[PDB]
Amino acid sequence: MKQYLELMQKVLDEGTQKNDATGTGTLSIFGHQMRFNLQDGFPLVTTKRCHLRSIIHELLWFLQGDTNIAYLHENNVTIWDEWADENGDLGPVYGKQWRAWPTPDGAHIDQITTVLNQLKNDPDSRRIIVSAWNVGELDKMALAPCHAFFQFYVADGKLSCQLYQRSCDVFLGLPFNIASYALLVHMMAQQCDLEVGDFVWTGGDTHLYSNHMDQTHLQLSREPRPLPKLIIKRKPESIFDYRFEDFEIEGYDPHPGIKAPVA
Amino acid sequence: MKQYLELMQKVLDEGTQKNDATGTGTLSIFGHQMRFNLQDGFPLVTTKRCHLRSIIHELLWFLQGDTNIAYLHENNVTIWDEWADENGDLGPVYGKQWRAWPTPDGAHIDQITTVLNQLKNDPDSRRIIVSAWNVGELDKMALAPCHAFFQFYVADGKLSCQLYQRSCDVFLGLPFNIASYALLVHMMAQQCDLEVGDFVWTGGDTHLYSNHMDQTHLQLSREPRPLPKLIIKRKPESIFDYRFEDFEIEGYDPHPGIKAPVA
Ligand SMILES: CN(C)c1cccc2c(S(=O)(=O)N[C@@H](Cc3ccc(OS(=O)(=O)c4cccc5c(N(C)C)cccc45)cc3)C(=O)O)cccc12
Ligand SMILES: CN(C)c1cccc2c(S(=O)(=O)N[C@@H](Cc3ccc(OS(=O)(=O)c4cccc5c(N(C)C)cccc45)cc3)C(=O)O)cccc12
Ligand SMILES: O=c1ccn([C@H]2C[C@H](O)[C@@H](COP(=O)(O)O)O2)c(=O)[nH]1
Ligand SMILES: O=c1ccn([C@H]2C[C@H](O)[C@@H](COP(=O)(O)O)O2)c(=O)[nH]1
Repeated sequence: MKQYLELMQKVLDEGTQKNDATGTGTLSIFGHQMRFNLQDGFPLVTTKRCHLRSIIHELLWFLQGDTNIAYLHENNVTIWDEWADENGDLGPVYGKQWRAWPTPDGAHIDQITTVLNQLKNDPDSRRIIVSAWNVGELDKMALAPCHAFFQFYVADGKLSCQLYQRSCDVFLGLPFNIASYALLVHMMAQQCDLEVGDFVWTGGDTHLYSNHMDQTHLQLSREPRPLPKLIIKRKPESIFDYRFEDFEIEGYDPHPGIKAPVA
Repeated sequence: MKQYLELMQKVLDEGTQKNDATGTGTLSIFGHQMRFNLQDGFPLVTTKRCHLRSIIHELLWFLQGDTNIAYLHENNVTIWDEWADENGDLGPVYGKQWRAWPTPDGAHIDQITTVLNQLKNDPDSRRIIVSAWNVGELDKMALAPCHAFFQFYVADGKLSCQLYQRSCDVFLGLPFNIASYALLVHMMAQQCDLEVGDFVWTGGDTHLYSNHMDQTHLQLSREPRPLPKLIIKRKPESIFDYRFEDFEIEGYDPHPGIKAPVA
């Protein structure tokens, strides 16, 4: 996509070189923002084929609020395999914070439901927020949340959402991160009978790993194509009752997938 | 400032109208970002006279971690007056979260010290973050945190910082908000022996109140002047030992102050 390729070019032209944790080395910039009008089409990178199978299951898994990978293994989604323990546990990562942020008074806070109610009852609120950055539980998580916090906004019947991503692997992670949240906006919008607004992506340490440079150049030499369109097959009784099969993207005609090694 | 006026112009040109609670209307956009290279000068708007007296005291107050306004009263700082209770308490706002975020256990996390240590001993970390958005204690705070989250970054020996502000009164609040965080970056940088980098401001619901239109047109008609320079008279022994008198600003030659009613 236009903004995605501009970001890659910028990291290339203005990034600072580092040698890092493990010594991979990256080119990085700090602070960036992109905007996706969801009505223009689903923001799935066309300059390299990307599949959402794993992303969808993962998102449904986040919404259930469970952090054990049992569900993911049932559907052959290995995204979190590398960090789960022998019991398949991950600690209080995303889903747990999203659905049951522990309130020391004994109970927990369901941020997804709070936000649902705010969007329906008080859509002008300037604090319709979901945070996964639970400082007091970071030490118990298998990984520190990268997509740390998101906020919703409503104007003229359109639902917008801004995500703050503290760290971003532009080549490997970013295409999936955009699709995940674009998907969530659509689901939220549907559950509130609102149209879809903008997905605003904001990043902190935004980088390209050195061993992704050939792949990056290859991708930069390709032309973005029309964006696919997202189709939701039914309106579940709630944001918590969607199923993998409810989603389908049409009109997706990407350039060939590009394989690359993870960091 | 150039960046500041562009945002004000943008909200005026592209912002959506909203007449809601009580009637106080606003023109707002969602999602914005701007960057201030602190080496270019201290980012205090020049198109209207702004004072840092209250901001400096408030920052020092945040850093002490005390949320009782006694210190603010002793210094004739009225910022929180309207919100403190009979005993002058505000609940677990900013200061409390920064210095002692309550852990589920029977513990407290000092985010400021954590960040100091990361910057000194692991500057390339991609999770050098301070968050005031403690979901579990939100209902106990006098006001929901506006400048909710900030992240640091280091490149070529320069300290950068990005703030996520969920809600922003562009005319009245933003000038002080930029100055506060710019100041913290200078203090943090001094304490960690680094030069100053960029202060990146990222906003969520960014608005201009309807009753600030005359002031806005007036300020938009003024040309920005050279940025002033912050002077820190001595290097304290720690980020928690700064004093009001340590700070000075030179070369500040602003346009006349513009008075305006607060919502
Ligand atoms: C976005 N996330 C969280 C995902 C993570 C892992 C696999 C994913 C797959 S997949 O199972 O199909 N695998 C990919 C290759 C891949 C590898 C890592 C990666 O994740 S990342 O870019 O965010 C990424 C890059 C570098 C380091 C990562 C790290 N650290 C701590 C080692 C932890 C978590 C993610 C990391 C993204 C994609 C493939 O098409 O073959 C599909 C969709 C998303 C995936
Ligand atoms: C949070 N910060 C930015 C501040 C808040 C209050 C007073 C401040 C002063 S001062 O003591 O010198 N007073 C100003 C007038 C004023 C009033 C509110 C305001 O705050 S704001 O633009 O962020 C602002 C605008 C609109 C609503 C606010 C709201 N609510 C819940 C009604 C709660 C908190 C802030 C609000 C900013 C300026 C003056 O010179 O007279 C100096 C510096 C910072 C102050
Ligand atoms: O959904 C994700 C999860 C992780 N990251 C990448 C960013 C970093 O390159 C790496 C995480 O490493 P740290 O920032 O935690 O060091 O994974 C993403 O881009 N997207
Ligand atoms: O330091 C601050 C504190 C508040 N606000 C403004 C944003 C809103 O106009 C108002 C807070 O209102 P809510 O977003 O909470 O409704 O004060 C700022 O701009 N800066």
